[PDB]
Amino acid sequence: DEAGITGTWYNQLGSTFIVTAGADGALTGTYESAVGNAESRYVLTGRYDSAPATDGSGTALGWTVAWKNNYRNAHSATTWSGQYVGGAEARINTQWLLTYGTTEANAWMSTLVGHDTFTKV
Amino acid sequence: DEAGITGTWYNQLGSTFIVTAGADGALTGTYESAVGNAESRYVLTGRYDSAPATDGSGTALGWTVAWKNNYRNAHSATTWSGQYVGGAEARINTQWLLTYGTTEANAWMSTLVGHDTFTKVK
Amino acid sequence: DEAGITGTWYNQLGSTFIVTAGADGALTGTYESAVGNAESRYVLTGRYDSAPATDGSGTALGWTVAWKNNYRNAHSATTWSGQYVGGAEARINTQWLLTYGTTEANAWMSTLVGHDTFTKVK
Amino acid sequence: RDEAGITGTWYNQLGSTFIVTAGADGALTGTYESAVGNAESRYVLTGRYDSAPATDGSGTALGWTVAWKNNYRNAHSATTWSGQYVGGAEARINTQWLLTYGTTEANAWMSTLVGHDTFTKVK
Ligand SMILES: Cc1ccc(CNCCNC(=O)CCCC[C@@H]2SC[C@@H]3NC(=O)N[C@@H]32)nc1
Ligand SMILES: Cc1ccc(CNCCNC(=O)CCCC[C@@H]2SC[C@@H]3NC(=O)N[C@@H]32)nc1
Ligand SMILES: Cc1ccc(CNCCNC(=O)CCCC[C@@H]2SC[C@@H]3NC(=O)N[C@@H]32)nc1
Ligand SMILES: Cc1ccc(CNCCNC(=O)CCCC[C@@H]2SC[C@@H]3NC(=O)N[C@@H]32)nc1
Ligand SMILES: [Br-]
Ligand SMILES: [Br-]
Ligand SMILES: [Br-]
Ligand SMILES: [Br-]
Ligand SMILES: [Mn+2]
Ligand SMILES: [Mn+2]
Ligand SMILES: [Mn+2]
Ligand SMILES: [Mn+2]
Repeated sequence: DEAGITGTWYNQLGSTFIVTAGADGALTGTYESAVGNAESRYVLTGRYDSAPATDGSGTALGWTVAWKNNYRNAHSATTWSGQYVGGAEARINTQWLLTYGTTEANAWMSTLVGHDTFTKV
Repeated sequence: DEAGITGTWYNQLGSTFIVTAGADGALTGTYESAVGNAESRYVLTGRYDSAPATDGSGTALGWTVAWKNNYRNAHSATTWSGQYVGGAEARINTQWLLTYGTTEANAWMSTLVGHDTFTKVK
Repeated sequence: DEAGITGTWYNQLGSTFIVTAGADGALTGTYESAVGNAESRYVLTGRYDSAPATDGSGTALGWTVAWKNNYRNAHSATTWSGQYVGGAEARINTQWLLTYGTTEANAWMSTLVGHDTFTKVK
Repeated sequence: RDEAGITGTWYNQLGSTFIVTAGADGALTGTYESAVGNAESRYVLTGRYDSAPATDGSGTALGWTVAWKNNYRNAHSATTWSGQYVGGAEARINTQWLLTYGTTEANAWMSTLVGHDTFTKVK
């Protein structure tokens, strides 16, 4: 929940996910990608389920980064959808979609799909 | 495209997407799904490219809904990733990922994928 | 069903899907893409549910194309996963994944996602 | 080039068993046994791979499909995997997959699951 999700996370690519979870389900923070058309930190915002099920399952969440900041614009956005899994070694397991702006002729090739797993080390 | 994106949108399922695009690149609003384990409106937040290319390319954006509100909690979240296409028939074309909370044994089946197209036509 | 799926199908991009459905679940045929790094016809192979439910549901199916023929090699492959929906205007509704060969450091950007709907027209 | 490398018996992180033969000009044929889901024993699979991959260290593109009907069960669904075979000291197949099951048109929006499987020859 709030304290478990709040903090600094790293995925398998070395990217840095700094996030604050609110009591009301909000996610806010910054994202630093180690790959792609990206430099420094980007704003992120998202939502999480603030009252998850009581059977040991994960906590559903998602967030968005638009890849524009003061240093670069990649004309694109990524959303991550996944679940937070608490425990001795907490994890956030996600799938993501990255859309970049295209003409309509090229819309068919506008979206990349992948998967990221975040840990606290 | 603050003026363009801001407003009330409907997808091909009849779901209602009410959104304000702010100066900073923020999207805020509410989502009401016509389908699924959902009732009434849900908070949404997201981001968009506030300085898109002017060469006919769409405007990249995305947003998230956690499916908990005052009526129901479906223990799930959807993110939409897409682009806004201006013109006489403005459109937001998206693909989405819906994840629901699972045990680790069942996490292989935790995520649905699909696509929604939105217009301002009621 | 066999005769339902067998034939020539077109998607919203203008691509041509020529398929034969065998009695025990086989799909074989050729694909011609109207877009991308492709020219002429490519071999496809797939599988479909040869005993679908008779409760109004679609018929699940999928197929793969590797983008190599005698004209060209694009070092990539696409898989389509969807369902055949019968009736007056038959349709095949799919989502697809296109993976191209990358180095391990670039594997994160290796796979595109999209959706194609096939009908008998165009 | 990767004909012999791809050919063999593979396992993913769920414990599923992927037995495949790669033909010299791009065909994949074999069987798939899922450790999870509405599945029992082996299912037929067919697919394609790039039989002439690029040189500068790129992986080899491939994909395959399983329809989840065999002599034991019919789950009225199909999965496609799309990914890359990577060589090296320990060969791996990294995939993303789409599982579609038959629905009514009213429910077509919830018809497709997405996930990812990584295969190796160990276990
Ligand atoms: C022909 C053609 C034309 C245009 C493009 C755009 N190409 C995408 C550009 N936009 C970025 O590169 C933004 C950074 C994304 C980083 C991802 S986000 C998901 C994953 N997880 C991480 O931590 N980093 C990665 N392509 C091909
Ligand atoms: C075996 C199994 C177990 C659990 C579930 C949960 N099943 C998802 C539950 N959560 C919802 O049902 C929330 C509403 C989502 C509405 C979607 S969001 C994307 C699309 N676009 C729209 O406008 N509405 C739809 N399943 C299968
Ligand atoms: C930055 C970067 C680097 C490398 C690549 C390679 N990229 C390989 C492209 N490989 C092809 O272009 C083959 C044809 C696929 C056509 C698709 S298949 C799915 C959809 N549906 C249709 O009918 N046609 C389309 N890219 C971007
Ligand atoms: C709400 C709702 C309604 C209907 C269904 C049907 N649900 C389709 C079931 N069809 C199977 O269960 C076949 C086995 C799939 C195994 C997968 S294939 C991809 C992954 N990788 C592996 O090795 N095994 C797994 N659901 C939810
Ligand atoms: Br790029
Ligand atoms: Br549900
Ligand atoms: Br390309
Ligand atoms: Br099932
Ligand atoms: Mn490409
Ligand atoms: Mn299922
Ligand atoms: Mn790219
Ligand atoms: Mn569901």
